[PDB]
Amino acid sequence: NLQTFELPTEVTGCAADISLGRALIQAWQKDGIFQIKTDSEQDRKTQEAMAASKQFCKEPLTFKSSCVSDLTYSGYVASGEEVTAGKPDFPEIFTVCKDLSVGDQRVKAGWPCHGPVPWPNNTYQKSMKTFMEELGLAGERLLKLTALGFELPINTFTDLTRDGWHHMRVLRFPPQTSTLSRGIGAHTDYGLLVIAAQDDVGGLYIRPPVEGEKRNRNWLPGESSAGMFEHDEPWTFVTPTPGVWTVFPGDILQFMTGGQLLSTPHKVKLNTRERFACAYFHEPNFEASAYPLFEPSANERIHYGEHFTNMFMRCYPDRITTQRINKENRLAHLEDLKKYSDT
Ligand SMILES: O=C(O)CCC(=O)C(=O)O
Ligand SMILES: [Mn+2]
Ligand SMILES: [Mn+2]
Repeated sequence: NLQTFELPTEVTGCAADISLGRALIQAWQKDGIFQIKTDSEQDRKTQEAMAASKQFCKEPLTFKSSCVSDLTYSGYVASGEEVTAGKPDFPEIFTVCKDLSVGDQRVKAGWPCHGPVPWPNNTYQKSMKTFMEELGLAGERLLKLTALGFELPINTFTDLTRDGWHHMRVLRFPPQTSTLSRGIGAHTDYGLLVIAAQDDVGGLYIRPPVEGEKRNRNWLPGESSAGMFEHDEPWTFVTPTPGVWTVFPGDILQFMTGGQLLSTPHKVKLNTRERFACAYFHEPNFEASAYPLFEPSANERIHYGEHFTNMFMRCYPDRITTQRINKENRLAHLEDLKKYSDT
């Protein structure tokens, strides 16, 4: 039912790249999502990542809970700690942020959220790193095609995503265990571009754009999208399909395009067996600021590092990472890093 596209290995800006970019935009504007074909290596790396996740989630909770850091938000989040629209969600999550050693200048300087991933083991680490490298190559192709489809300079988005704050939620949803099956409530993702992968079980639903339907700007405090539309059609079931990933826009793409793209609402229904999935977020650099592309006189911005840091401090207010940000006033580094820049 969803449209499927094959991305070229390199995007150069030829007229055929532009036509493809236009078709991607159209598919987002019609369906809110599309599929991209994966080759055998991309597929193999996806399956290996799922298998490492399955093996890790079988480890005792005492061990899983130890995969945490007071420097980065990377690591384990137990089920029931995350909340959407006020109702706790069901998946357990391992978040992979940029994996920076304590010798990296940003970690040495104590920038908020910067630090080494607390990996469960080296085998899990290698599976996730090599999967995320392929996801990143796809994200860059997608962002060049999107710029081209809007008749923007080819590097409009990728200039912001150099050394971008790419990160991935590695998710396991439990089987249904009662009448309740809302695994994650309706929400939109806070980032730029989302690439999603899943096993064969099934449970992700997305909402296409709806003519005449008002959508909130979820990056603004007084316009949360959480919970909206949850019990009203249309919700498109994202059918597990071999040999594809799916792609949809996040809040920052809605912001930059002034709503010409909408951040795709999505939710997860628990299945009668456990379900593994990965949600990859291809993001601006921690120091980059998103801006409105088509309203040049608009002064509003989204400073990405501030956006991410505030989000994660609110989501995990008791995590050791948040406590150390507060104890050491790490937010002050964000203020400092903008001091002498051209706004
Ligand atoms: O891909 C999925 O299963 C949903 C994950 C999701 O919506 C999220 O992590 O924000
Ligand atoms: Mn999401
Ligand atoms: Mn969150």
